[PDB]
Amino acid sequence: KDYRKKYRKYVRSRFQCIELNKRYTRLRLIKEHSPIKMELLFDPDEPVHTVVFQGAAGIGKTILARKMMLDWASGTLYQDRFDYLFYIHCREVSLVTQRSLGDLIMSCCPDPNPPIHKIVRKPSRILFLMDGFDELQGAFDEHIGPLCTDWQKAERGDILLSSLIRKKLLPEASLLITTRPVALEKLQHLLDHPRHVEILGFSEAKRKEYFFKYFSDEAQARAAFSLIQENEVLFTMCFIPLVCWIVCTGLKQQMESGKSLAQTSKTTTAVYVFFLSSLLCAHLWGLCSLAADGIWNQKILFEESDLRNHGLQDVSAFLRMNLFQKEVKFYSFIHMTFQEFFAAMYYLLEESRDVTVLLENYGKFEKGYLIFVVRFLFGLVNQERSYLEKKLSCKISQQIRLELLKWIEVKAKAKKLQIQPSQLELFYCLYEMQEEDFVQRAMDYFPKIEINLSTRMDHMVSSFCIENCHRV
Ligand SMILES: CC(C)c1cc(Cl)cc(C(C)C)c1NC(=O)NS(=O)(=O)c1cc(C(C)(C)O)co1
Ligand SMILES: Nc1ncnc2c1ncn2[C@@H]1O[C@H](COP(=O)(O)OP(=O)(O)O)[C@@H](O)[C@H]1O
Repeated sequence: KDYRKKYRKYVRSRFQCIELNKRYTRLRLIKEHSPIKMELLFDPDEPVHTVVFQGAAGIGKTILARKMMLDWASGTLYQDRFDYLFYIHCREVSLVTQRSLGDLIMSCCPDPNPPIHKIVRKPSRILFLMDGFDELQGAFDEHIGPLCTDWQKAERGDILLSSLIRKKLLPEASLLITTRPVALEKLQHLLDHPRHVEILGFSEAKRKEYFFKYFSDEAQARAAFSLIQENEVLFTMCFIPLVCWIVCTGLKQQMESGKSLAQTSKTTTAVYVFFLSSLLCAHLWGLCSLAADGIWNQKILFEESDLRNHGLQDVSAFLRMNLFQKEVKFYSFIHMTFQEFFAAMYYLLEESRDVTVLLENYGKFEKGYLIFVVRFLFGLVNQERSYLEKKLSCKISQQIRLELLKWIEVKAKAKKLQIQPSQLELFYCLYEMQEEDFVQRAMDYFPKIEINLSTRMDHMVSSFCIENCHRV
């Protein structure tokens, strides 16, 4: 408790903001994945040592992990349960760099010489918050071994995290892993009696709460939330807190002008393009090269030399303003969905690489699933679909549009080489491309239709596709 006080003081300062935390709006969380309360996550139904939080990209995994850190450090959360909470941001943990569990803990500390032998003294009093398992750069398979049992042994990041997840390293330490549903396949086979919880995002009421927290003027917030209520697609899409942030930020620029507020967006691509147009040109190519470079070479954090290579001298005021975020020399995109957006846009620009190579590594953990790169370029390729359309190549959009139909034809009726794309994921892809002549031709490749509906967003996307396969 001599060091515990010093440590909690650091946690109260580091997790003070989202990157204040007075914008935090309660998230819907469901056990047996039944709404759970955070204090009761580790309380048994024998003791609960591992808790997995599944959650779609932009649902708030990282925000809830930081709110957990801040609340614990304030003395509200797990007051009597944990002496130490270590936040492990997976985006930064090298799977190849040899490190010990000791160095991993020492990196979560303010001072250069922490009492690691004192911290490790009571392992049941430690809770490790592994944030964003899906964000681990490179491959991560079950075959990784031999498993480590020495917290001071330097092993590569994959053996280190595999041993910590399988509860071989500090077996009675508590673990909280947050992941995108896609990556759950890799993780499921390491997990020892996990308690699964599903992050469901905002309710219709807490969607309204977000809008009123964001627009500090009630009169602005009410008029900004009215646009979301009038639009079924935006209302539905807004259970995702990132979508709420994106919509709100765009409606702020539009708010400055005397032009009546209106967002006619019907697809995720159109939402992202509405956001990109609010913050608007010459630096739009360099952003795409940097994003698609990171997608293929597993780079989520971009050093000053990477931006130098991609001609971002420019990123000082323009890109850092709302498209980039400085961290800890080290800059990353506002979100990985935004990285996957520029990665897809890169393919559709008049001067782009081969689209067929991307589809070869779709659903592969190593490449990064590529869910939003594919899903975005289905909507971007859309001939019906901005100021950005002039920059997009009218010609190469048709070349990709034909390759996408050949791919959807293969995935629709083939022995699964990977779990992804699931039939629902293909429906999300098809929802982005709204062209009925494309969507009808694509729906003919489906032998059986699989309803696996979880959210009212899944109902929206799937009902759209099902309607497009009547076949007279
Ligand atoms: C709620 C999901 C479907 C969502 C909807 C929108 Cl409109 C926008 C986004 C991003 C662009 C902000 C996301 N988020 C993810 O799609 N996340 S995910 O992890 O890829 C994923 C894949 C899946 C299924 C489909 C079941 O396979 C679930 O979660
Ligand atoms: N509970 C929340 N309250 C307010 N904003 C939130 C909340 N959860 C997420 N957000 C918004 O979502 C954005 C990114 O969310 P994040 O936690 O990184 O999701 P994930 O890590 O699952 O991809 C934040 O910039 C923020 O504006």
